[PDB]
Amino acid sequence: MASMERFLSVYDEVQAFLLDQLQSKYEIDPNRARYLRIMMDTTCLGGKYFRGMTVVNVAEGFLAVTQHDEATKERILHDACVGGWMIEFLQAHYLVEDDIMDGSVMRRGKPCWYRFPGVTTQCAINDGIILKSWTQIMAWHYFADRPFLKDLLCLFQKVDYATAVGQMYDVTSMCDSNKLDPEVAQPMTTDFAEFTPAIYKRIVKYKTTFYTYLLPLVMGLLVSEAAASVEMNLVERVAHLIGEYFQVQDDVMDCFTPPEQLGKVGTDIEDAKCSWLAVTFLGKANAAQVAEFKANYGEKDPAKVAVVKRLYSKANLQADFAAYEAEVVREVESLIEQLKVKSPTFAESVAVVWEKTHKR
Amino acid sequence: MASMERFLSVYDEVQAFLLDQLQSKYEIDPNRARYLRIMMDTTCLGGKYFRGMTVVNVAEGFLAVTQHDEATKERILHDACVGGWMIEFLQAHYLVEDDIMDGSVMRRGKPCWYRFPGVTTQCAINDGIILKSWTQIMAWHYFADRPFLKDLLCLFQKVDYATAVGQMYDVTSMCDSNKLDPEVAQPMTTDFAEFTPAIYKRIVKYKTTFYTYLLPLVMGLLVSEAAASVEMNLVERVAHLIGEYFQVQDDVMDCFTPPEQLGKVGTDIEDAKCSWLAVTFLGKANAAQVAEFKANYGEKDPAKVAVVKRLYSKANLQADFAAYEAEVVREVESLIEQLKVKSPTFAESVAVVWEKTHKR
Ligand SMILES: CC(=O)Nc1ccccc1C(=O)NN
Ligand SMILES: CC(=O)Nc1ccccc1C(=O)NN
Ligand SMILES: [Zn+2]
Ligand SMILES: [Zn+2]
Ligand SMILES: [Zn+2]
Ligand SMILES: [Zn+2]
Repeated sequence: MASMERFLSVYDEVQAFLLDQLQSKYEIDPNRARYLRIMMDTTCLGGKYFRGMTVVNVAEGFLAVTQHDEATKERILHDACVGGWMIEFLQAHYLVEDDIMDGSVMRRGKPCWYRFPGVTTQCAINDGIILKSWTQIMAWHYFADRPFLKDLLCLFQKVDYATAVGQMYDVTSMCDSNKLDPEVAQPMTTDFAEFTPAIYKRIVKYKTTFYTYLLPLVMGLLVSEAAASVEMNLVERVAHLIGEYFQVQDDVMDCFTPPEQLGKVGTDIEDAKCSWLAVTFLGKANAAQVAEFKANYGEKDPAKVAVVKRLYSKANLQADFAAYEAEVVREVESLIEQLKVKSPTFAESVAVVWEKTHKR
Repeated sequence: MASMERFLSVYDEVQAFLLDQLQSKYEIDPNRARYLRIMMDTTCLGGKYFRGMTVVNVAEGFLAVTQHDEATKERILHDACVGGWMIEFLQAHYLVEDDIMDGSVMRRGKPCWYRFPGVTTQCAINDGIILKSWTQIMAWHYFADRPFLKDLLCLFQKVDYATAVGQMYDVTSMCDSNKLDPEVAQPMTTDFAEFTPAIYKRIVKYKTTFYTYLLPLVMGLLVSEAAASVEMNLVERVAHLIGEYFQVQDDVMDCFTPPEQLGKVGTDIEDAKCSWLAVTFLGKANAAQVAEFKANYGEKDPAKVAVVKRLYSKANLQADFAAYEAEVVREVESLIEQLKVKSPTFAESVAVVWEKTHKR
């Protein structure tokens, strides 16, 4: 069986399980099941499945070097697929809620879920809640007797919580820290003093890297009973590194990738986000460039947004991006080597994860 | 130590733990810790703690009839307090998200969290996410080596998921089921055919009873290692019963309790909710009363809202409420008796829970 065919098959299995359970146990009616089925499909399907398929790829790597009965290979692959779907549904939860929080319009060339006419914000907030709740149902059902259940649920919780804290760091990145106050409406920074590489790194570490890279790699190790083939501090190090690079690419595309190709209209400039471009720009700008940036950033006026894109465009940020890229290539290749001391297999999966990231 | 003093003390402990953890492990800064501290206080504190204190009361009941070392009594009481706070934070999550979903204004005489000037919807959605995430952190930290950890986390998940499904039943209660469709903007019912006692019961079972009554009673049993002193089917039966009664009281107050005493302006009529009053009214109305209700319900116009309150007011719904009340008294007293076959203690705690409900 090709990996993706298996993974998609398991989607249909898990869907059927969750919807059947809602009928036998939760008194649901056919029509509300249908709404939830459509919600699931709409929010979970249509991506590349990178996160979920990484769990499967990591487990296939170990299968090739470990002795097992055929039924045990099938159980491991089925558990890798379940776990990969947990991650995909977790991502779905955050995309639905983020889209609502950020007033987003489109995602992937289609309207955000909350914007569907028969959804609305009132239902979509709860739909997003349900998406994450289904991750737990999956785990307690498919993994009920498994040795790794405890470790997987603990890992998933820590990853979820890091991700929520990263959303907080992200949405507050354009405020001055010393002015955060629930009682007082929050003004945009005027000094941009908190637009630094270290602050940027913290936002991205927490908002994306844990769920996108750490969790799929560690989940693959757990369903394989292979956590002893790695040094976990190295797996954390390489996940945070590759994950940062991924987000830098995403920041640059928000600004410069045509909307029809990006799948949405990028608004990081108007939203005053602490993006890689803003930080890198401030890190090399002269005084008049910093002042022009300040007069124009975080405004909806398209003329000001164009002034920002022009400043970025003339500041030779491609050079800074290639220098960054070169350094990440260098460091990820060193970590991959440190990962061979214990597992060629796992180091190769990390290599594949890097290749898929680097060359998109 | 009085129970409430202990419970409040443990709040301060748990708060300190979560905020310290955010500093040592999650790279938080003092200012964002302070925002989260204020958020926690604002959303978790200020109620009666009924839910959390039930866990403590149930565990105190068992302590009085079970032999233990004093350190073991202290550990049980501390675990009951932690678990009670998990429930209180879970309720906080749902109140924050519900308030956003329903466009609520006030809760308990203060603005809803999302309406604070330095919060907004963008941050409050995520704050609510964090509230529930903190329930998990509590459990994995305080209960890490406890025998009941697995059973508690499984119970809490099922309760959370039931509650989300109940929010779905609630927010869609005024739509015709056969017209639910994410693609099509949802019209209000015109026939009210789905405003039935059985449909009402399903909404309330799921939206309130599991977290308000089932979970505190079962959590008390689990931290006490006492689940064998009960027949779980009876504990489910009595929790769903008392919980329904609680929600009927809440529905009647939304309509008839003065705003300054209710702590908010009740809008169930304007929101077209499937309330006890609407259902009970339709269950006795003549044809002209049903038609007047239909012409007036689910509208913001205060004159129409007054027409609805007038219809309810002339339909002798107090009689139906006393008849309901009498039947619930009767049935809960029968269940309490069935609960003595195994535990006087637990049956008394259920009695107290009922007294606190019935006489508010
Ligand atoms: C078209 C494109 O992909 N990028 C740019 C265009 C204009 C200015 C800067 C960049 C850039 O990448 N900066 N790092
Ligand atoms: C003042 C009050 O608490 N209740 C009513 C007032 C007017 C009409 C009906 C009721 C009622 O309770 N119905 N069950
Ligand atoms: Zn966002
Ligand atoms: Zn982006
Ligand atoms: Zn609501
Ligand atoms: Zn109410």
